[PDB]
Amino acid sequence: YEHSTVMPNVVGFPYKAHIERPGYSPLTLQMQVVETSLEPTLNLEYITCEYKTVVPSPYVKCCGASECSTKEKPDYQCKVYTGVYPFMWGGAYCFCDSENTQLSEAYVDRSDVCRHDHASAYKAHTASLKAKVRVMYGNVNQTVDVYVNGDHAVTIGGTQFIFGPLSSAWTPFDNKIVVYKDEVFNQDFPPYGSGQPGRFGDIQSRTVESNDLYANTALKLARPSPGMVHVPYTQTPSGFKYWLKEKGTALNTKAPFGCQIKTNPVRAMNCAVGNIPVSMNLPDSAFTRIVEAPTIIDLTCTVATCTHSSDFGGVLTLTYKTDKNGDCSVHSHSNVATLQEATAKVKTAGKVTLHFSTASASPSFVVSLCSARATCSASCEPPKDHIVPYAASHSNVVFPDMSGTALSWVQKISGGLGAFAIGAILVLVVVTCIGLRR
Amino acid sequence: VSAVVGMSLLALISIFASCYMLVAARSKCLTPYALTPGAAVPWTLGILCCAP
Ligand SMILES: *[C@@H]1O[C@H](CO)[C@@H](O[C@@H]2O[C@H](CO)[C@@H](O)[C@H](O)[C@H]2NC(C)=O)[C@H](O)[C@H]1NC(C)=O
Ligand SMILES: *[C@@H]1O[C@H](CO)[C@@H](O)[C@H](O)[C@H]1NC(C)=O
Repeated sequence: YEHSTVMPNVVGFPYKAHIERPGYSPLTLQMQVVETSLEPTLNLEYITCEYKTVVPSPYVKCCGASECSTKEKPDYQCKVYTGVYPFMWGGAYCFCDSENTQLSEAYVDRSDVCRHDHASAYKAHTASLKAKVRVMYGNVNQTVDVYVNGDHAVTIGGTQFIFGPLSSAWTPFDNKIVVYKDEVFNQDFPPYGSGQPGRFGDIQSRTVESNDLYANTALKLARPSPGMVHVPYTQTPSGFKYWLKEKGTALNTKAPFGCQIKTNPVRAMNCAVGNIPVSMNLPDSAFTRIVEAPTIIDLTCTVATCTHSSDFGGVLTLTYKTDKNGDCSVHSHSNVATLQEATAKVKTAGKVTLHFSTASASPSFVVSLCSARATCSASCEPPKDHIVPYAASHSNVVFPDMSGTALSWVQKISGGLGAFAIGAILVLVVVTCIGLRR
Repeated sequence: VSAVVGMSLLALISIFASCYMLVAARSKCLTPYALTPGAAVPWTLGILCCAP
């Protein structure tokens, strides 16, 4: 048998599914989701890490001249200075008073811990979803991992299940993201080769093992002070450290729907949004024939007490008569109230008790015990506790039944007004007719 | 608050319309006797509808 159903995507919310085939007893499936993982497809475009400045010892030439050629190194800066008189601990370095030259050079290269400490940037795309679902029915109770994409068919207990696709295409990650250790940020980044000094992206590299590098840090050289040997250089500090100082607000403390964001791989979990369509192909061995199943006649329902809350604070009693004891399937035909137990223990005594949860002032719903059907209406009282630590265990509905007290008041007020209007229109009609007859 | 105000306006307009239409019906029923020279309305119609 092929059947279809829609399940709300809330972690921990139980779901009841009813299957009815003529000639066989109805079956109820208990389905639940335990964890949902949403992962997008990423394509790395570059990474960034703190840098270092390599400056070799200066070249001092006495009684001569020097001239440095350009090399292919990132931000290589070289210069030659004339008229220098270097000094050391012993004494003067050269006889030549004013015919000395000094060649200075420096460049920038990635730090030795770039491999271990770095921040990568990524571009987002379409995102696939994976979930884990617990299914129980009869003697079968098992959890399976599924790909919610409309493709992954799972065989449990000789039964085929297909899931998805999701009804809403919503992802919390924006087009451009930045990942650092355990944090993700939805901040944009400058393109490759267009970085600016003092900010993010001063040092650029395609990958961690890449031999090429793009650098822009405004390395400037200066003339050495007289009577000393040194190289003076000015440079804007690393942008990576500044960004780490003022990265902003992380996505982990900002994502809507209470999604838990974790890295390696970059993904979000427990995103409560939308609903999943499910389709199942069931074998015939899992059901029960009618003539083995008890026959219920003259089913009447009543409500013991009702207090709408996130708990199961509502109990009702069901009355019946059978021909033999056994096990039956119990279900509720509306989302206004949700039952707790799927299988009912039927016996010759003729009385059973059930629990349920609801969120309406006056709920009315149709209950089914095996093949028999009855109606239940109730009046509930609001709870006294304000804050609870557990999530709600009912569908959010607040609209009262047509037979509730407030709607009854509306009804008789409207009926009285309508009766008055009908009397008035009848009087006007008869008056105008007797007038027109003249 | 929106539901309460809407229901109140609906009830008010209903009762006002019914009353105005009843008054108009009475006026249209009792108009011809005022136009007839002489004569007078019967006391039955003068009791059922307030006749000057
Ligand atoms: C020894 O010192 C003398 C200077 O005291 C050096 O001679 C100079 O050489 C340069 C190179 O052409 C000339 O421009 C200067 O005019 C020279 N100075 C004098 C005073 O002649 C000499 O080169 C030094 N030799 C060594 C081996 O260091
Ligand atoms: C189904 O199996 C799981 C795994 O042990 C267990 O935790 C759960 O209680 C079982 N369900 C029922 C109804 O026994």
